[PDB]
Amino acid sequence: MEKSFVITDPRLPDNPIIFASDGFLELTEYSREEILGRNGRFLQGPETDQATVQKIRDAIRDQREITVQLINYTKSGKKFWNLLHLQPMRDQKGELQYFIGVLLDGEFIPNPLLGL
Ligand SMILES: Cc1cc2nc3c(=O)[nH]c(=O)nc-3n(C[C@H](O)[C@H](O)[C@H](O)COP(=O)(O)O)c2cc1C
Ligand SMILES: [Cl-]
Ligand SMILES: [Co+2]
Ligand SMILES: [Mg+2]
Repeated sequence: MEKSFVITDPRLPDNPIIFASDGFLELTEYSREEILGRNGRFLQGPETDQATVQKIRDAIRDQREITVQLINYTKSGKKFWNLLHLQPMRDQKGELQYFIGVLLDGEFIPNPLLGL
């Protein structure tokens, strides 16, 4: 694929990544073998706003779509702003099946306005 995204399986413990796009490998510098089976939180680090992490936790609990902008880190420790779009995916039976997270790299909203 082209875009940077991961798919998780919420029917398995702690919502592991079951698919990572080529774009996600390139953006994050991790190999597919380093990503499969782990939770999306591994990209976080010291500067990640815990208030934003709570917003994500609530959206996944409530199975609601959300977009947030938060600091994430590549494998080599480079900070990037991640505009992260999380969408629940339901099957034809109305049952949660996946989450997809699409990442866009950039400080789209300036930190001084994000922090207000
Ligand atoms: C499909 C999906 C993709 C995610 N991608 C990211 C990501 O790129 N960066 C990130 O910081 N968190 C990401 N997360 C969020 C974490 O996995 C986690 O839900 C969040 O940190 C809140 O839960 P926690 O407080 O248990 O860590 C993703 C979550 C899901 C479901
Ligand atoms: Cl999660
Ligand atoms: Co591109
Ligand atoms: Mg945490």
